[PDB]
Amino acid sequence: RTSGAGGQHVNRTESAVRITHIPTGIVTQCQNDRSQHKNKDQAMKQMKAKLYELEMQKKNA
Amino acid sequence: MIGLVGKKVGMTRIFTEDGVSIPVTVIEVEANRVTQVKDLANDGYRAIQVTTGAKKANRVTKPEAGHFAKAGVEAGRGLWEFRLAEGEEFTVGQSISVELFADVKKVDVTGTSKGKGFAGTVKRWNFRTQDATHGNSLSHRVPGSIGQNQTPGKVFKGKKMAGQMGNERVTVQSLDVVRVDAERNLLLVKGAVPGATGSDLIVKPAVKA
Amino acid sequence: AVQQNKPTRSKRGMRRSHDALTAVTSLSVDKTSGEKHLRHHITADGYYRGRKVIAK
Amino acid sequence: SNIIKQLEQEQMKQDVPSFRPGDTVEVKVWVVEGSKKRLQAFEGVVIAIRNRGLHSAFTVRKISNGEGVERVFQTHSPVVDSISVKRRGAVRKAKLYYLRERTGKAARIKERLN
Amino acid sequence: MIQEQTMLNVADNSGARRVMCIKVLGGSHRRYAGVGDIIKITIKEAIPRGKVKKGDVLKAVVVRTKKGVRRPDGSVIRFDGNACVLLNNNSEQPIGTRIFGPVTRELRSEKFMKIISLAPEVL
Amino acid sequence: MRHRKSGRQLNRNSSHRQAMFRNMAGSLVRHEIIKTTLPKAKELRRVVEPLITLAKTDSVANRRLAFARTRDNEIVAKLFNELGPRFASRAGGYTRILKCGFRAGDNAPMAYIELVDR
Amino acid sequence: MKILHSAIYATGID
RNA sequence: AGGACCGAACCGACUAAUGUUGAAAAAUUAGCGGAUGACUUGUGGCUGGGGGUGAAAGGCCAAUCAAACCGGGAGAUAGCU
RNA sequence: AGCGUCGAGUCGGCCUGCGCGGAAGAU
RNA sequence: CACAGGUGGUCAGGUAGAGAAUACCAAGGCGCUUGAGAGAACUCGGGUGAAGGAACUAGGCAAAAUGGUGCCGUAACUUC
RNA sequence: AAUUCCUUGUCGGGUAAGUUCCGACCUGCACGAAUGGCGUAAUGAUGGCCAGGCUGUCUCCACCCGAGACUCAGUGAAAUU
RNA sequence: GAUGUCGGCUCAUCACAUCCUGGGGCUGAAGUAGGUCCCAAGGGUAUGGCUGUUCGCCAUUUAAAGUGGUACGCGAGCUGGGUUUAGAACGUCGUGAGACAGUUCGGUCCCUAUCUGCCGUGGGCGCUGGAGAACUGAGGGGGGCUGCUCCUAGUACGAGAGGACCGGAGUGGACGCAUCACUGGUGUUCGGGUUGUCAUGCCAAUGGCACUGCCCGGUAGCUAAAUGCGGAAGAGAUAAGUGCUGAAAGCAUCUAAGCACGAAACUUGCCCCGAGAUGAGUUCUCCCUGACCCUUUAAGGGUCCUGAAGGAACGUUGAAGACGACGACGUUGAUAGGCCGGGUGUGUAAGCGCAGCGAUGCGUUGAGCUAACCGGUACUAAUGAACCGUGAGGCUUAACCU
Ligand SMILES: [K+]
Ligand SMILES: [K+]
Ligand SMILES: [K+]
Ligand SMILES: [K+]
Ligand SMILES: [K+]
Ligand SMILES: [K+]
Ligand SMILES: [K+]
Ligand SMILES: [K+]
Ligand SMILES: [Mg+2]
Ligand SMILES: [Mg+2]
Ligand SMILES: [Mg+2]
Ligand SMILES: [Mg+2]
Ligand SMILES: [Mg+2]
Ligand SMILES: [Mg+2]
Ligand SMILES: [Mg+2]
Ligand SMILES: [Mg+2]
Ligand SMILES: [Mg+2]
Ligand SMILES: [Mg+2]
Ligand SMILES: [Mg+2]
Ligand SMILES: [Mg+2]
Ligand SMILES: [Mg+2]
Ligand SMILES: [Mg+2]
Ligand SMILES: [Mg+2]
Ligand SMILES: [Mg+2]
Ligand SMILES: [Mg+2]
Ligand SMILES: [Mg+2]
Ligand SMILES: [Mg+2]
Ligand SMILES: [Mg+2]
Ligand SMILES: [Mg+2]
Ligand SMILES: [Mg+2]
Ligand SMILES: [Mg+2]
Ligand SMILES: [Mg+2]
Ligand SMILES: [Mg+2]
Ligand SMILES: [Mg+2]
Ligand SMILES: [Mg+2]
Ligand SMILES: [Mg+2]
Ligand SMILES: [Mg+2]
Ligand SMILES: [Mg+2]
Ligand SMILES: [Mg+2]
Ligand SMILES: [Mg+2]
Ligand SMILES: [Mg+2]
Ligand SMILES: [Mg+2]
Ligand SMILES: [Mg+2]
Ligand SMILES: [Mg+2]
Ligand SMILES: [Mg+2]
Ligand SMILES: [Mg+2]
Ligand SMILES: [Mg+2]
Ligand SMILES: [Mg+2]
Ligand SMILES: [Mg+2]
Ligand SMILES: [Mg+2]
Ligand SMILES: [Mg+2]
Ligand SMILES: [Mg+2]
Ligand SMILES: [Mg+2]
Ligand SMILES: [Mg+2]
Ligand SMILES: [Mg+2]
Ligand SMILES: [Mg+2]
Ligand SMILES: [Mg+2]
Ligand SMILES: [Mg+2]
Ligand SMILES: [Mg+2]
Ligand SMILES: [Mg+2]
Ligand SMILES: [Mg+2]
Ligand SMILES: [Mg+2]
Ligand SMILES: [Mg+2]
Ligand SMILES: [Mg+2]
Ligand SMILES: [Mg+2]
Ligand SMILES: [Mg+2]
Ligand SMILES: [Mg+2]
Ligand SMILES: [Mg+2]
Ligand SMILES: [Mg+2]
Ligand SMILES: [Mg+2]
Ligand SMILES: [Mg+2]
Ligand SMILES: [Mg+2]
Repeated sequence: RTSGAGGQHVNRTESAVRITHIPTGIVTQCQNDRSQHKNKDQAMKQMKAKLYELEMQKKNA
Repeated sequence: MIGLVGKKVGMTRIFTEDGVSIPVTVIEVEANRVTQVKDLANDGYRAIQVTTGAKKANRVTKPEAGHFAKAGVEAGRGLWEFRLAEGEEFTVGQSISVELFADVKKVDVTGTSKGKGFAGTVKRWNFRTQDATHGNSLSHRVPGSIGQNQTPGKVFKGKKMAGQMGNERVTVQSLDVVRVDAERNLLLVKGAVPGATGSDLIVKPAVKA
Repeated sequence: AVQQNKPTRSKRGMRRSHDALTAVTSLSVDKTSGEKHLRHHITADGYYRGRKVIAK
Repeated sequence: SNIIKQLEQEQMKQDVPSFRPGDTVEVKVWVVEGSKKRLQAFEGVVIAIRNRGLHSAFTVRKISNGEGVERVFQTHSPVVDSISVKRRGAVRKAKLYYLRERTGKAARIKERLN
Repeated sequence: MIQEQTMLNVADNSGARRVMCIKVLGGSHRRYAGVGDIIKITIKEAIPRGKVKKGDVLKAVVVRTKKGVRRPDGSVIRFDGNACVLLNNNSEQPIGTRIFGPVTRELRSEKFMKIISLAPEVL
Repeated sequence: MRHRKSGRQLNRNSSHRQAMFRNMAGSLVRHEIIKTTLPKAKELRRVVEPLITLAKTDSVANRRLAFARTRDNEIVAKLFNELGPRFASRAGGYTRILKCGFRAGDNAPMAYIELVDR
Repeated sequence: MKILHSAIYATGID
């Protein structure tokens, strides 16, 4: 359920998503949009960006 | 096999030489007199009917007096039956004493539990009481919800509700035989047995031991 | 809670089938006065089992 | 009634000394520690007595190693071996539960001389 | 009869002075722990210089309770306070080297023979 | 549950019952016969008859005990001078209860309670 | 809780 | 001396419980705030409806207030039930 | 096929009718 | 409504008490217009409670707890 | 922050464990100087957090005292259909 | 012309796509510990910190802390923290009234149950003469959980470290049923201390009220935290799986003919209800062995006489109970009350005497009082009676006896 901007109302939908990378353990969650598919897409972009940062930090060592 | 009918006298303690205190129940098992022996031909099953105690002559009805007259025994306070195991035979008028339990190690005691009357759900089924504060309104020991909004839209059979508690047949199994006093017609068993003082108890050899 | 349909006179009579009174089976007769009275109760004149228990 | 009376009176000790609440008594008990069997002493003030024939019991309070310990002895239990009244106390109650909140000069009990 | 949130006093020179029970170990939905039962404790008060410090999660064994223990003859031994001895979280052995106050025979086990030996009195 | 219990509440508290029975005991001793409800008469037997056993022996301590339980010197004087000697030989059954029907205002079972020697 | 007219609470779906 | 302090009468109404076809169309019980002041109260008088009054809540104006009540226009109008 | 022997069929592919498994849900 | 509501002034006994508080009484008035039984669940108003002591809960809600006089003694801060 | 969406921002304190609280940072979606800014002793039936004592709030309920509920006699409704 | 929502509490019920326990195949399965798949729903399946939270993170447990349906189960069962009714403020938008899937403080939760359903408990009739008991068992319900330690055995296995299968004992957690012998709670019906006031003329001694005035103990009963017991063993038929013999198909093959195994699942075994089981069952015992008259002349009606066994009613009552019901008694009687004795609890009553100026102390004295307890007692109340309930119990066909 969308805890932010709608977590108060009696009727709550499973629009909020949380994508957790199984190997690394990095958690990512999006609740901005009312559609779970759009929230999944946004979380996918953020999680992939974080993984991009991980490889960059490996180079930055 | 078969058992005996006795009376609940009370509870006491037995001190052993090693300091262990054993809570025991005193059961008065006097002579049980056989009134009728049933066979597979006339009755279809093998059992014996026994009586114990004494009853007033002015209160023993004529049909009961005739039944005891045919048996040849004196009238008792009731009639009970015990199923006969294979290779076990008794005769009408034979008297069975508490010595039957001389070699019996564990017994099962059957009696009528003390009647609690109409009891609530909390007492009868160990239901949890609701909140006594925080705004509760007239609902402290109430049962609560008893079904669903629909499907089935009804209350299932066997729902745990309030009603009569106690005054029913209760059996306690595997009670150790502390002592068999043949001289005093006593049976001492470890633990507590259902019922109050003076109630009629049925003691049989243990089946699960 | 209230009814959804009007109960009938048939159901009303069935409910009242257990509301009938029971008359006294018999009345004891005193051995001295001869008056009728409830058993284990003194008579109107004040006699119980052949003795004037209360003086008027 | 009579049956239980006989069964209980045939197990009661006949060497029980007479003691009253407030009397300092010493009780010998069988430890049965391991294989050996020895007697351990427990001396303290009697604070409560329950007289129920065979089911009689008495409570003794003792300050041991800075800690207050209360022990309830069954009078006719075989584990209890001997009771000795070392001192007699002067009290006006059958129960002395007010001694549980007093220590030192406030827990002293006057001796019953006569 | 020690449940969660129950405050106990230490009976050893481990440095603590007051501890609180946070979990009664030994099964599921277990409610109370008597004399001789291992519990999970936290340290609330401690001496300025000791082996343990405030806010440490350890294990302990109860040695004294106000509810008391019951003997086979029906006797009961009741203390005036709830006391426990701190134990190492892994080896489950006493941390201190001294035991203060009497203990009971319920601790006469192979696991707590050290506590029995160090105890002043065993009643 | 009231297993093995004695005592009728009679829709009253302890103070009202004690005051009512004390008044009823004094009335019964004074008149030697009174009419009251059957449940009250059955409970009155357990408070008046013990007051006549205490009156069988005359002493200052017994007189003060009776006064503490009745609070009427006339009743105490009658108990220790007349009812005492009258029931000295008799033991136990000092009173008799006779049912006398039902009351008019309410269907209350009534009865007469008196003294056996009357 | 708002009490509507006819003394009935306003427990409607909004 | 004090829009001072604690606390009765007196004036209010912060919490909980009961009641909510109520004892009561707003109360009872246990607590609660002020209690010499911008206090409280008796009697009489004045301000009238797009008006009054309001230490201001759209609050109150006879159990009725984002425009009181009564009679009239009036059988307003209703593509709605 | 079985272990030269052996002593009558055997080897699969195609088209077809009816069947089997794939087949787990809440009074 | 023979309605646990509202309604201004005047009088002001004894004991204990600072007191018109409070407890018990005096003069005076009253027992409140259905009663009698029994002593189930459950509801309401209360009393007590082993061991633990907020672990309950949105929240110490509600309960529990403190409570007078005299004396000693009393911190940060302060517009003193 | 009575203002911060991201956000349970990051660090520190408190707790065994703290989306609440306190002290900081400044990246202020979207503070800001009489629709006042920042502090402030005292005060508040004001909001949030913590501690001691206290306890049936709870682990987990048990018993008792009364008023109903139950039975008897008299009187005698209501929603709804 | 109204189907009240999130979360919490109480109470649940079903499904298996199984979290644990249970049985197996493969393993990159040495053992221990795992991975995957198959069968299996009998039982069980955490407490706290944060937050209104579901969820989530964290701390500490557990054999495990399953996944879902049931109006996202359950407000005529409770709550009202969130869901912005009406008040107020902040940021932001607008000139403004006002408004934000923003934030913050505050903010009335009704219903006496008619029918179905469910939990208990009765009345009527039936079961074919009536009555009193004891049973059989068609059917139904309850229960089914598991940890740890020890022995086998430091054995099998393993280079070592480590470390078993099978089998057998003990002791716990949770749950459930009983019971008051013990330890405790309660115990406004028992005893005592004490404050204020009033009263019994007064001292003394008592009683009323003040929450039982405040307390301190405590009988019986009830009761848990207290102590006894339980989950089973065994049997039958099987699931996955494992096989023997054996062709179709000279081989092979667990299967097509046959045979043997195989699990907390099923049926029993354990406990309880149970002949309205209208298919109304069985066994034992007890009671009734008159006459006459009409008729629409048959499973007919009526009159006189008779009234059995038993039941009902009434009273005393119960560790039975809302009312019914159930149990024990009713004078040939211990059913209840009282009385006697004892026990229990409380703690040395009143009066009197002595010492002290007095408060007060001491002696008589472990005194007095003592509820529900125990053993006895006919002193009181359970009255003779009366009422209901009848007079040998249908037809047909068989089998015997006569
Ligand atoms: K005030
Ligand atoms: K106008
Ligand atoms: K802002
Ligand atoms: K300023
Ligand atoms: K305020
Ligand atoms: K299952
Ligand atoms: K008791
Ligand atoms: K004296
Ligand atoms: Mg009963
Ligand atoms: Mg609860
Ligand atoms: Mg309400
Ligand atoms: Mg309530
Ligand atoms: Mg509902
Ligand atoms: Mg009726
Ligand atoms: Mg009785
Ligand atoms: Mg009444
Ligand atoms: Mg009083
Ligand atoms: Mg002022
Ligand atoms: Mg106002
Ligand atoms: Mg008030
Ligand atoms: Mg003030
Ligand atoms: Mg003031
Ligand atoms: Mg407004
Ligand atoms: Mg108005
Ligand atoms: Mg207008
Ligand atoms: Mg016109
Ligand atoms: Mg019109
Ligand atoms: Mg197919
Ligand atoms: Mg009136
Ligand atoms: Mg009035
Ligand atoms: Mg006034
Ligand atoms: Mg006053
Ligand atoms: Mg008065
Ligand atoms: Mg009651
Ligand atoms: Mg209550
Ligand atoms: Mg209280
Ligand atoms: Mg407590
Ligand atoms: Mg306590
Ligand atoms: Mg505390
Ligand atoms: Mg909490
Ligand atoms: Mg919680
Ligand atoms: Mg409060
Ligand atoms: Mg209070
Ligand atoms: Mg932090
Ligand atoms: Mg601004
Ligand atoms: Mg400002
Ligand atoms: Mg009536
Ligand atoms: Mg409609
Ligand atoms: Mg499956
Ligand atoms: Mg099944
Ligand atoms: Mg099974
Ligand atoms: Mg906290
Ligand atoms: Mg729902
Ligand atoms: Mg669900
Ligand atoms: Mg809800
Ligand atoms: Mg409601
Ligand atoms: Mg709210
Ligand atoms: Mg507004
Ligand atoms: Mg219906
Ligand atoms: Mg079952
Ligand atoms: Mg007990
Ligand atoms: Mg007893
Ligand atoms: Mg006690
Ligand atoms: Mg008393
Ligand atoms: Mg005096
Ligand atoms: Mg008075
Ligand atoms: Mg007491
Ligand atoms: Mg072959
Ligand atoms: Mg083969
Ligand atoms: Mg008697
Ligand atoms: Mg006295
Ligand atoms: Mg005595």
